Amino acid sequence: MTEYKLVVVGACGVGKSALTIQLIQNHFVDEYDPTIEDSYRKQVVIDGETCLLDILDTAGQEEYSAMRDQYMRTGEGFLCVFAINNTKSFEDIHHYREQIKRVKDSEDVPMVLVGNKCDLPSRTVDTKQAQDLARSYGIPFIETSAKTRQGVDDAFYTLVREIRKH
Ligand SMILES: Nc1nc2c(ncn2[C@@H]2O[C@H](COP(=O)(O)OP(=O)(O)O)[C@@H](O)[C@H]2O)c(=O)[nH]1
Ligand SMILES: *CCC(=O)Nc1ncc2c(n1)CCN(Cc1ccccc1)C2
Ligand SMILES: *CCC(=O)Nc1ncc2c(n1)CCN(Cc1ccccc1)C2
Ligand SMILES: [Mg+2]
Repeated sequence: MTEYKLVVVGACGVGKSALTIQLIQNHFVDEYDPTIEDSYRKQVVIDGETCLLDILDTAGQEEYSAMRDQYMRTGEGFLCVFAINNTKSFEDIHHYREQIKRVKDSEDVPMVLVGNKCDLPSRTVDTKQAQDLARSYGIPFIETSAKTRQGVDDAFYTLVREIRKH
């Protein structure tokens, strides 16, 4: 069956691990070692087609450039994650997008902009600002909460749809 290699990227603390564990195991984790970079496989049905999701949960810049270039080359689609209560994490998105584009040597890479922690009242990044950034990239924007599950399946399935559309 078709396998989609998905990579979750974004600043430390945005909720990459929490989103991944919520997608895979259907539980919210209050803590997951921020330094651990692991991959997980799940069989799912997306738009009536049974497929394998192979998801790499990235740890960040504190590892060999050869490791980061390897997963950016192998990865078919990227979840670019920021937290809605962290403007610095939103400002960082363009850095992740740029690095993926360089490695893949392509102006058209399947990606989804994800604004996580949408359950938190203290928003510092508006939906409008995020939608404008995603529109300029020609990619979807989805707000998620790894805590409540809101938008979690939608964000990963939208990225699979972008790969199928590619
Ligand atoms: N309220 C809330 N907390 C979250 C959410 N996602 C992650 N967290 C918390 O934010 C912290 C960092 O999340 P983590 O998955 O480790 O981020 P990572 O460094 O991107 O992997 C942890 O304490 C998580 O429980 C979310 O959607 N809502
Ligand atoms: C907040 C995110 C964070 O601190 N991430 C993080 N910190 C330290 C490390 C890593 N991520 C990734 C793994 N390295 C160890 C390593 C492994 C192989 C090659 C070089 C470095 C530490
Ligand atoms: C994860 C994001 C999330 O929980 N969003 C969200 N939760 C509850 C509400 C809304 N979004 C929007 C609509 N209402 C609140 C509201 C906002 C503006 C005007 C009227 C009502 C519930
Ligand atoms: Mg993590």
